[PDB]
Amino acid sequence: IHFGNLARVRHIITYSLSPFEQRAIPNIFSDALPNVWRRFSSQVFKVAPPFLGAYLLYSWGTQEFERLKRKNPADYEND
Amino acid sequence: TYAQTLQNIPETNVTTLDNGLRVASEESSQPTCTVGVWIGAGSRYENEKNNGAGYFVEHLAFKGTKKRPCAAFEKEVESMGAHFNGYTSREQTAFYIKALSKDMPKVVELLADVVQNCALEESQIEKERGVILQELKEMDNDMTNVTFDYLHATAFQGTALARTVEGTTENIKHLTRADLASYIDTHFKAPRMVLAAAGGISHKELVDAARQHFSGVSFTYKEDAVPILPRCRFTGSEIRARDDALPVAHVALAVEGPGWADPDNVVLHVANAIIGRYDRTFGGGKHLSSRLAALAVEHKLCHSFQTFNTSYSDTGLFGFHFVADPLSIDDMMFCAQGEWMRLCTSTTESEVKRAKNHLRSAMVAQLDGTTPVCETIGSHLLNYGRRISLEEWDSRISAVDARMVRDVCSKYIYDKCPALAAVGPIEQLLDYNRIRSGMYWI
Repeated sequence: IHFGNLARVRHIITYSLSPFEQRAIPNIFSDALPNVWRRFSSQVFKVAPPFLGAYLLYSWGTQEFERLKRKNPADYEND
Repeated sequence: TYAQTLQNIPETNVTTLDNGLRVASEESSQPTCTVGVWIGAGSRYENEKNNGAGYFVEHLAFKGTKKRPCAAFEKEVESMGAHFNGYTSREQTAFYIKALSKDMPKVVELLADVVQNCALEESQIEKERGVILQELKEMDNDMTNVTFDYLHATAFQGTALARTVEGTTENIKHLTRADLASYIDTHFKAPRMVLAAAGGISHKELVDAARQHFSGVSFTYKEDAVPILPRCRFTGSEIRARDDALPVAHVALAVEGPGWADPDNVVLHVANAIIGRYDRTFGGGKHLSSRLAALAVEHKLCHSFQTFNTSYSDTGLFGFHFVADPLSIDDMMFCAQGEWMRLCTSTTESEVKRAKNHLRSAMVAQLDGTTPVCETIGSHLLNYGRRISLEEWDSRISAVDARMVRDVCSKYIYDKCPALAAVGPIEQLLDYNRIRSGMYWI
């Protein structure tokens, strides 16, 4: 029992139509996509950064490791 | 025998005046009577800018005419003991009088004087404007009508029928002597009117007195033609006016109706006769024959509920309405939809047999007096184009059987997206989706 004791609500009217009188995926270009982009923009500069900043650290550590495996001719110039 | 008492009911005389008006009446041995004009006008015929006029007009129809102003008009009627009443719906308006048959003619005169020469005194309007404005506030507190309005508002959303008979607040605040005048001059016309009457009146003495005050003739062919209205589109949808501050909740649910002319309406009625109605003051209580009523009682599901088949020229609304407490809305609705499903899938001969008798008794009671008869004549013509006698109705009702009730209800209810309106503390009633699925599988 949870429907009926939820909240004291007053003066809000809502309107909705049967699923059969409307389109499932409507206004894909006029509304859908524009917002997909909108949402994508609002976040990139929050998420992307640390992830990119990770990639770098990954690349560096990786390449440096391989580098330290290579031989330095400056150990054999003498003999 | 019942059968005979029906055949012996005098006929309803109908003759058409060269101008298009139709005069009809049923003569009885009664000293008193009811005569009136039933019109094919109303809010539906209105538009966004004049919505409410037909009502504003109703408010002035009695405040006197040109030939005899307010004081006089009122005084002249009261003094003869006649009762003057009238109304206006979405597709029908009417003004009628109750007086002794002896004054049948002086009455007819008065009527004609009202529909044809309403004063529309510039000074009266500004007063009735304040009056109507308060009537709206009083009606705004009658959940039952606030609900049916909303029901229409959405069932026919975006169309002519989605309009309230009283009209907008603005519309009433600004309508003009002109707009009102126009409405009358545009809608109140002979071909769309019916002078009906019942009591101790002679059709002749009536029709004669008719030609005398309803003489206005038409020249062009347009004036003889009744304009067909652009039809209204139904829409499975919901509108929820919530206010937990109200003590009870009101719910109305419906599918689109067939419209006056369709025969199925008889079966549809026979159907609602089965589900019927309830109200906490019915003494039958738990023994009532109506399954929904019983559950309502056994489980305290609601304060009242009613089934209805509101018809219109080209459409209609077939559904139900109930008032319940915030916490019993769901079970109530649940059970209700159950019965509709029961209609479609498992009606019994026993059920219909009864429903029929209840219906027969219903039609007969609809003609209990002169005003009610006159109201039936004024309507049958205006809607069916003629008169359907109890003798006929009965035959159409007697022919209904289970197998038939099932097919029809299925045809109009099963798996249809319904229109729903809820007002009050409706939190427990929820989701259109859910309600939509209550529309199939008993």
